[PDB]
Amino acid sequence: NSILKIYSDEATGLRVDPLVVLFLAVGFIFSVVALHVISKV
Amino acid sequence: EVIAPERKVPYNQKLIWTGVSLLIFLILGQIPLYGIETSDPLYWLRAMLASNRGTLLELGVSPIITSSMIFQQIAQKVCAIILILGQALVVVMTGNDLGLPICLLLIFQLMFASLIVMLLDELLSKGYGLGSGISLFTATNIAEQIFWRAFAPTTVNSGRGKEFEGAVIAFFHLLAVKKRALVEAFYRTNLPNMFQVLMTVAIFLFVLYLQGFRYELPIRSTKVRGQIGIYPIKLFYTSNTPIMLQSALTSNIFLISQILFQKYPTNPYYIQPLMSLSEALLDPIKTIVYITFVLGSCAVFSKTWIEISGTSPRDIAKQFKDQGMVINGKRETSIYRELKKIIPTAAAFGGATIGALSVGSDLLGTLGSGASILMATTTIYGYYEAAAKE
Amino acid sequence: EYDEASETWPSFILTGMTLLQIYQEFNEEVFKNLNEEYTSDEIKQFRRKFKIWSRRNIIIIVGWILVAILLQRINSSPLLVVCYVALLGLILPYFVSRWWARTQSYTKKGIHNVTASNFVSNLVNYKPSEIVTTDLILHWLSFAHEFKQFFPDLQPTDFEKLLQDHINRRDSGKLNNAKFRIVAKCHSLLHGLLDIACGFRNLDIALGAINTFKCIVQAVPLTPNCQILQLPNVDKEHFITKTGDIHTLGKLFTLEDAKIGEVLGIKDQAKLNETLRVASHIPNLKIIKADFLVPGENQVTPSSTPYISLKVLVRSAKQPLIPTSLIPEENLTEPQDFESQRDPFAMMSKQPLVPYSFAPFFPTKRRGSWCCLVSSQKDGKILQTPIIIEKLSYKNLNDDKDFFDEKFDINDWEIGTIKIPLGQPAPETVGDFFFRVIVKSTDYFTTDLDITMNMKVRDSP
Amino acid sequence: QLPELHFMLRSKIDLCLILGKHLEALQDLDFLLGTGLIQPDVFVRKADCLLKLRQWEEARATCERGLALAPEDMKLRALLIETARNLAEYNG
Amino acid sequence: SVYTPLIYVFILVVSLVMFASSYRKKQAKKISEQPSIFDENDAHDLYFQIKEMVLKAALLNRGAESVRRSLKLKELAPQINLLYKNGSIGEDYWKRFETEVKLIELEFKDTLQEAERLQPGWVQLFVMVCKEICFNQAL
Amino acid sequence: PVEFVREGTQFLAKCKKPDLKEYTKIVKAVGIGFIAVGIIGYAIKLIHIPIRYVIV
Repeated sequence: NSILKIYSDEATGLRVDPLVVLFLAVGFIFSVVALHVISKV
Repeated sequence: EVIAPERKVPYNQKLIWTGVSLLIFLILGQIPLYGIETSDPLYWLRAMLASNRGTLLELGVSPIITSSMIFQQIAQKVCAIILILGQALVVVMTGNDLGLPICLLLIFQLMFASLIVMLLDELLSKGYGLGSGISLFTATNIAEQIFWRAFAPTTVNSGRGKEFEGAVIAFFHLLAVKKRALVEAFYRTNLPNMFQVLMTVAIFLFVLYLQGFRYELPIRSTKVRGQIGIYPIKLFYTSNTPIMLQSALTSNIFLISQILFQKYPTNPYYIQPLMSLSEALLDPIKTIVYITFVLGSCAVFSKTWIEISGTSPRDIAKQFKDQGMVINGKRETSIYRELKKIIPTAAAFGGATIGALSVGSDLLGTLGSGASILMATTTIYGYYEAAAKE
Repeated sequence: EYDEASETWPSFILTGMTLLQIYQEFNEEVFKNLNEEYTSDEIKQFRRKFKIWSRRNIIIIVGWILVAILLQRINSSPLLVVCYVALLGLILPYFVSRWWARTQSYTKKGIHNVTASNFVSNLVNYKPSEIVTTDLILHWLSFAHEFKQFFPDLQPTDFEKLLQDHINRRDSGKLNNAKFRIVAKCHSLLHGLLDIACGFRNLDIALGAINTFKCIVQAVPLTPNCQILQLPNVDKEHFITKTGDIHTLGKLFTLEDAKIGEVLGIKDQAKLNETLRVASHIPNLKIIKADFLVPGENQVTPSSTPYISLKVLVRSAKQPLIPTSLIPEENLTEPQDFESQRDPFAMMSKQPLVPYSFAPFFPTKRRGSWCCLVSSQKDGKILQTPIIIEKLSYKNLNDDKDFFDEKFDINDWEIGTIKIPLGQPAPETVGDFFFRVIVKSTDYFTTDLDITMNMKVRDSP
Repeated sequence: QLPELHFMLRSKIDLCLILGKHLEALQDLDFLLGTGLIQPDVFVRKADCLLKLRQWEEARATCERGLALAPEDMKLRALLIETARNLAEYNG
Repeated sequence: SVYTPLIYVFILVVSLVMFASSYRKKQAKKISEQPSIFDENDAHDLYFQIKEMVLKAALLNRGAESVRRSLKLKELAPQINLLYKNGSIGEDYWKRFETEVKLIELEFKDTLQEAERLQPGWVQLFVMVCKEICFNQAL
Repeated sequence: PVEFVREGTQFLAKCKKPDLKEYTKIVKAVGIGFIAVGIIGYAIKLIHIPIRYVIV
C-alpha cells in the first residue's frame, strides 16, 4: 500500500484534473465579486 | 494542461460537462469588472468575437483564437499568454492615463479570466465536451441576445408611456384598451416587433429545412472488401466558416472609414448592409449591385476556401485513392472525372445560398442577422449530426 | 442608467403545456393472464410496493394567471446577496463533486467497482481442475457489494443461505423481502460476471453464468431430470419414485395425456389443462441455414468483414418439417438491393418483439431474450462479447395450429433470421477455418443450439 | 520431460479404462485438453467415455470439436450419427 | 496603493498551487488504497525475520517469487488493458495495476542490489531456477 | 450568367430532401437545444441584473 503511494510521490508532474477547473473558476469569480464588496466598506 | 481521458466518455457525462461549461462561461460573462461612455474598439466586432463590453470578458474569446492560429506544447500556452498580455495592454490603454494601480490590476484580472476561458476550451476540446470551444460560446451569445430581444422586462422612459421590449407587449396591451392595439403591436418600430419574431421563427424553420439537403455518392470499397457505404456531399459545404470571415473583412473595412473620420474631416457609402424594404426601393441600382456584391463574394470566397483549406477535389481524389475507396458504376479511374463535375458547383451554389439568405434576412427584418442565425443553427445541427451516432 | 423596481405588471404573466399533453404487427401474450394465477401474494405485494404533477403545475399556473389577472383587475436589504453566494458557491461545486464522485464508482453496465475487482480476483485464481457448478457461481455472487448497501448488517457467508433458499423453493419467513431484492438484483450482476469472463477468453465460466440465470428464474437445482421440473404442477416424489426415464419435454409429449395424468400425478382437468398448455408454448429451435455472408460480393476474401447469419425456425411439440420441403429460393435468400445492402442488420429490426415469459417464482416481469456466443474451435476460447437477441417471431408456436401431434400452407410458417457481427476481421492465409456458435435461452430449459460453421475462404479475381 | 508426463497420463487413462471407471478418466482427459495437447483420438476417447456415462449434449459437442480440428475416417461420423440417434431418442 | 494588487496576485497564485497540491495528494492516496491481484503475499515480509539476525535461501525465494509475478504480469497486461478500454473494469483498479507493474520491477532490481552484498555471481542464472520450481506445483 | 443557375437546377434534382417525418425529427431536437440555451442565457442575465447595481 505504501509502495503504491511512493510510486506517485517520486514520479509526479503538474497537470490538472477536469473537476479542479470548476473549483478554480468559482474561486476566481468569487474573488472578484468579493473584491467589489471591499469598496462597500 | 488538462489530462486527456484515456477511454472515451459516454454521452451522459459528455452532455453535462458542456452544460456546466456554458453555465460557468456566462457567469464569467456578466460580472462587472472592478476599477471602472459610448466609444469602443468598435461595435461590429463583438458579434464576431462573442463578448460583453465592460466586463471581465471584454477581452473576448480571442485568447483561443491565438493558439489556434498560432499552430495553424507548453510554449503554445506561454505564447498565447504573452499575446493576451499584449492585447490586454492595448485594450486598457486605448479604451476607457488616469492612474497606475487600477491599470495594473485590470491587466491582471483580464489575464486570469483569459486563462480560465482558455482552460475551458481545452477541457471541452480534449474530449470531455462534444464540440469545439470557439463554436459553443459564439452560439451561446447569439442565442442569449435573440432571447433577450424577444423577452425582456426593461422599460423605456422619456417617451409617451412605459413601453416594453419584446412579446411582453402582446399581453401587456391586453390590459390597456381598441382593436388598434394589435396593429399597434404589429407595426411599430422603435422597439423590436412581434411581426419580426413571427418572421424569426419562419427563417429558423427554413434554414433547418435547407440544412438536410445532400448528395449520396455510393462507395464500394476494395482494400478491405466490404463497407458499401455513402459519401455525403452537403449543399451547405465548407460549413460557412469563411463566410463569416468574409463578412469579417467586410466588417474590417469599416474600421478604416471611422479612423479617417476621426483623423481628417477633409478629402481631396452604399456598401453597408441595407436595413429595410422601404428604402430598398429608394434606390433600385445600389441594392441590386449590393446583392450581387454579397452573392459574388460569398461564391468566390467559398470557391477559394475549398482550395486553400483541407477539402478540394485535387485532395479528395487522393483521399479516395489512399483510403481504398472506389465509386460504383464502373468508375475505375474516373473518380476525378466524376468528382470535379459535382463538388465545386455544390460549393459555389452553397455560397450563393448562404449569401441569398444573408441579404433576404436583413431585408426582411429579423432579430439578429442572417450570418448570426446561420452560424448558430449550423453548429447546433453539427452537434445533432455528431450525436446521431449514439 | 439608474432604474430598478420589482413586481412588474407582466413579467410574471408572460412566463405564466397541459393542453398540448391533452392533444397528445404484434406477438400475442398467452401467459399474461396466466402468470398472475400461479404466484403467491408475497411476490405480488412485493411487485405492488415497487405524471399528474404536470397537471397540478398547469392547475397552479392557471390559478396564478387568474390571480394576476385579478391583480390587474383592481386597476382596470443585502439578503439577496447572501443567498447568491449560497446558491453558487456552496451548492454548485458540491453536487458536481458528488456527481463526478458517484459516476466514478460505477462502470459501463452499472456495477460498483469493488464488485468488478472482486470478480476479477475471483476469476484470476480459478484453476481448471475445479468443476464449475451452480453453487460456485452462487457463492461468487454472494461475495458482492451491491447487496451490502441494500442491507448493511448481513454477512456474505449469510447471504448464500438467503439465496440458496430461493433455488430449492424453501422459505426463510423473516427475511423474505431481503431475498426478493437479492433475486431481483441477480440479473444485472450475472451479466456482469458474463462480461468479465468473456474478456479473459474463458468459456466454462460463461456457460456457467448462463446456466445460473437459467436456474434462478425457474427455481430448480442442478438436476439431470430438470426439463420436467420447470412445469407448474409436479409431484416431486411421484416423479422420482416412478423413475420413468422421460428426461425431456418431447418424450413427455410423445405419449398420451392419460399417461401424462399418470406420470405427473395430476388429477384435475383444469390444472392438467393449464400444464399441457404451458408445456406446449416452450420454444425449441432448429437450424435451416448457417451462412457467412459478406455485404459486397459472393465469396470471402483474405481480408474481409463478414457477418454471420442464421435461419432459425421456432417450433415445439411438432414433428420435424424436412429441410427440403421448405422453399429455398423464396425466404432463405436475402434481397440484393443497395439501400438494404449498406446496413443489413436493420432487416432484423423489422421483426416483432418476444412475448412476456412465464415465471411465477421470480419477482419482476421478464420478456424472454436469447443470449448468443461465438468461439474459435482452433483453440477453444471465446472470441467477442456475448450478444442478447430480443426480436424474434413466436407466431409459429401459436395455439391456432395445434394439429401436428392436412392444409399445411407454407406461407404461415414463419422463418426467423438472426444476424451476429464479428468484431474481428477475416484471417489472412487462405484455407479452411472452423468456428463454433452457441445460442441459448434465458428463461426456460428448452433446447440450446451449439453448431459449428466451416468458414471456407477462397480467392476471387 | 513433458511428453513423458503426458504419455504417463495416457497410459494411466488406458489402465483406468481397463478397470472400468468412466467418470474417473474424464477428469484426466479434460486435464489433458486444458494442458495443451491436441490430438484426434483423444476426442474420440473422451466422447466415448462420456457416452458411456450417458450425457448426450457435451458428447455431441466433443464430436463436433473433433470434426473442427481434423478429418478422421469412420471414427467421427459414426459417433456423430450414433449420438444423433441418441438425441432423437432423448427428445422423442 | 501599489502593494495591494500584488497582494491580490500573491494570494491567488499561492492558493492555486496549494489547491493543486491538496488535490494531487488526495488523488494519489485514493489510488494507493485500492485492492489488486495477488494480495495476502508475505515473502517480502517473511524475509525480514531471517534478515533480523542460511539467508541466501530467503534471498532466492524472494527473487524467484518476484520474477514469477513478473512473468504472470507481462502475460496478463493485455487482458486487463482490453478490459479497461472495453468498459467493464473500474478506473482506479486499472491505475492500481499500473502501479503494481512498476513496483514488481523495482523489487526485481532491489533484490539484485541486495544480492550483491555478499558478492555472489549466482544472479546471472538464478531467475531461471524459479521456472522449474513451478514445475513442482504443475504436475 | 444563367447557365450557372442551370447547373444549380441540375444539382437540385439529386438530393434526399428531408421527409415529412424526418424534418420533424430534426426540428424537435434543434428546437429543444436552442430553447434550452436561450432559457439559460435569459435567466442568468435576469439573476445578474440586481447583483450588478448592488455590487456597484
